Amino acid sequence: AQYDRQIRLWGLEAQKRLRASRVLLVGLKGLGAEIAKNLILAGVKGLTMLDHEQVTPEDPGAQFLIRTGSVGRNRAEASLERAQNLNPMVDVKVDTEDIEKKPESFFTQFDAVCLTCCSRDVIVKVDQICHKNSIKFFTGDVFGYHGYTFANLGEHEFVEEKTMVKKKVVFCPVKEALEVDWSSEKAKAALKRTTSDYFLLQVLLKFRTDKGRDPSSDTYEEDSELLLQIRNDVLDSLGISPDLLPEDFVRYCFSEMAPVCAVVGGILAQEIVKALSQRDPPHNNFFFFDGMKGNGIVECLGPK
Amino acid sequence: LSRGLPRELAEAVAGGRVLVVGAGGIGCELLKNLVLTGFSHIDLIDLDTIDGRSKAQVAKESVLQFYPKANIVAYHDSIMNPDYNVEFFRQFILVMNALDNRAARNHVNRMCLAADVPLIESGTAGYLGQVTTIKKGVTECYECHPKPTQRTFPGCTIRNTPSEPIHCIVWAKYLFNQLFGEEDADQEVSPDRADPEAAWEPTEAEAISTKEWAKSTGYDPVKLFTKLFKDDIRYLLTMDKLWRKRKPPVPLDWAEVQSQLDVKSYARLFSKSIETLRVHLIWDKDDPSAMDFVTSAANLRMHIFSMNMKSRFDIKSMAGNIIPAIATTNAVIAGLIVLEGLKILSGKIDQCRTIFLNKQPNPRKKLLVPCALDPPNPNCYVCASKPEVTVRLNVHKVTVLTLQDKIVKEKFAMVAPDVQIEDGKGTILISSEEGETEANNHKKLSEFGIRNGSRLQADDFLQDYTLLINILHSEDLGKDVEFEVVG
Ligand SMILES: COC(=O)[C@H]1[C@H]2C=C[C@]([C@H](Cc3ccc(C)cc3)Nc3ccccc3)(O2)[C@H]1C(=O)OC
Ligand SMILES: [Mg+2]
Ligand SMILES: [Zn+2]
Repeated sequence: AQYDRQIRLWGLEAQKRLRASRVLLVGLKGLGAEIAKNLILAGVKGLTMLDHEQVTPEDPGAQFLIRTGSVGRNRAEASLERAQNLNPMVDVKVDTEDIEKKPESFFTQFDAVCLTCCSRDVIVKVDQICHKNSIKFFTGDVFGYHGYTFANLGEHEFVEEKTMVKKKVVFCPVKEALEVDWSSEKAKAALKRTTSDYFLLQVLLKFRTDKGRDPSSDTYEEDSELLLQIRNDVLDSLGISPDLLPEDFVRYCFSEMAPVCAVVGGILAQEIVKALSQRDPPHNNFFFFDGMKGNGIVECLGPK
Repeated sequence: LSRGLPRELAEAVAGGRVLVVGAGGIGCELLKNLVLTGFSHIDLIDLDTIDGRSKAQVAKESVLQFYPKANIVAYHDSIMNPDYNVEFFRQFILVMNALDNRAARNHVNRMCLAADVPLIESGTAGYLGQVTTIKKGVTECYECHPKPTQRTFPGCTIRNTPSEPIHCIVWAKYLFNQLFGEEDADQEVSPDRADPEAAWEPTEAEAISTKEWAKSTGYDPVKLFTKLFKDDIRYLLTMDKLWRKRKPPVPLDWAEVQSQLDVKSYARLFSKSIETLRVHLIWDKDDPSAMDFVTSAANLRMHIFSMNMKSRFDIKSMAGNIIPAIATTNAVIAGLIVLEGLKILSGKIDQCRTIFLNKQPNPRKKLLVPCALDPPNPNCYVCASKPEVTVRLNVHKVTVLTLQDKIVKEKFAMVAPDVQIEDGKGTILISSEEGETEANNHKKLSEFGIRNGSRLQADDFLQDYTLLINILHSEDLGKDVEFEVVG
């Protein structure tokens, strides 16, 4: 049982691996603020908050890390002082350049990358860069009562208790997870067991691609009509009945709600912690939250 | 829509007055979510009382630093104070609990039932958590089914700043797991220099484990009293930011406390249980050497941090559901609490659910599992119509004082009880008005004619609660049991 003690010493080392990990966080809006707070309190070595946008007059006056009346300055700069005060042992850097213009060498300094408020093209490109450098990749967003998290940990090994063993779990790229072939006979069966939040994510990603923005409460009339059109185009492109996503979805997917940010940000940050520490199994590979029904569903989409 | 919410719901949130009971636990995350969601009129109260100052007032000061335009009303008196009557609770459209003290949660449950105000209850236990809604006549209340006491605390409190008294019993139970059990990072007992409140700066020479220092030492009891009760305590004093408003601890010396519940004997018991355990692992609350190790190690730490120690029977009664906390679990639960509150403010109480937070997905891929709220338990002794219980005791040995303090106040969670006998004459046993029935406290129940089958009507007018108590006389039980509730 010599291999038994090799796992035990590697299990207690999980906290040291967490305290030595550096994380990149892109997007410091409602969801990113919660993720940053949870990671900084968790004790990671460093956290880099990257956001190219500035605080707009349409942003809510009450914000977590951004002091009231900061309209005009960078969102990551305004979030620095409050984020750093959460834990002095964590060095919190601030980056203002566009994530899409960063070189590949910029990401190598990080052990994990978490994207929020990014387009589909940026999500895929960064996940491909991270897989190219063996960097753990995460993404998430919130919209109305709904939220989601995605993880791509490649070939991930961890320690789990029975009474303690080591396992391996294989993740797939986000590109394959976002374009699933539903024409197989086995896929059509899993299609009945797949939560509609996955297709809600597809509709909103397509909205963010075309409009260059997320649905807004101010323009709820025009946005909800376009969302109803996009869900017909996207679900027809995948060979699926458009009625798999009910028509009333436009009423519960607008703006970012603070309670939804806390739920999704809590689940996402804990998945990053257990991945950096390589302790406990991670969710493979999607998590979908429905704030209206109280549902938190883990789906494995991509493989096969 | 307004920030994803309908116009009518955002108005109810802006004009709605809510009550948060408890500044600790999930309260910090809950206050953030309430303010960020748009709740302007928030009342905060806890269990402490002043003559800084109270926890609610201290928490209000930190809230206004994050958002100065918040309208926080902080109370410096305990929620158990009789001033917070039903009329007080009727001011709010929603009450959210952040306490873990069972007696206070039972009280708030009864106050919200009497005020017909929805009460959101919750709990945490590591990765696990749950949220539910309590509404009179619709759902089951907090006491429809008994539930264990939540003893889930962050590692920063157990290791660095343990506010008495359960935090030391947890530290003693963590100490048992590190030395004689499955060593875990969530149950470390060493000084937590990663605590963000500590702001630990390394020294010049700084440029280790608790079980390893006992492994090479051969589990020396006198060496384990050292390092753990004097060197770790003197290392806590090097973190100066921890001792600015709270009193700092004082180390214990073995060569002094032994040369001069009992104080100096618990140090002797600490060295006796280590020698027995090293000859023999899973912690068992019915084990002789295991409970003696926890009782001695906890009481030694309770004296280091300046507080009255506790007996062995009280340590055994506690230390049941000791689960280390996970900070993200509080953030998830606090978010669900406000989500359930939005449904209540929307007039859609039927859409409320009991939500379970699991560690891993269930057989149906659900990590967060909702379920329909259960109807009121017809056998609940609190929220049912004309509730009754049966108590088995010796009417010739039980005094009125024992009935008042241990049965009606402790077991049945009444704050200010009035107890009379259903004998036609309305004989008064116990009065909530001080200066009336103190002369009865020493008398046996049989001196008032209470015999087998006697019925006592216990009224708690603050809680708007009436309980009928059937007396079953029994001379068995044993010379250690004074009473027991049937069923
Ligand atoms: C000293 O701590 C406390 O008393 C608690 C209590 C008082 C303040 C506090 C805060 C409440 C809050 C209200 C509004 C906004 C916009 C943010 C936060 N929540 C919190 C939670 C997690 C990380 C940081 C802050 O809730 C919390 C704090 O400031 O933590 C250091
Ligand atoms: Mg009261
Ligand atoms: Zn009940």
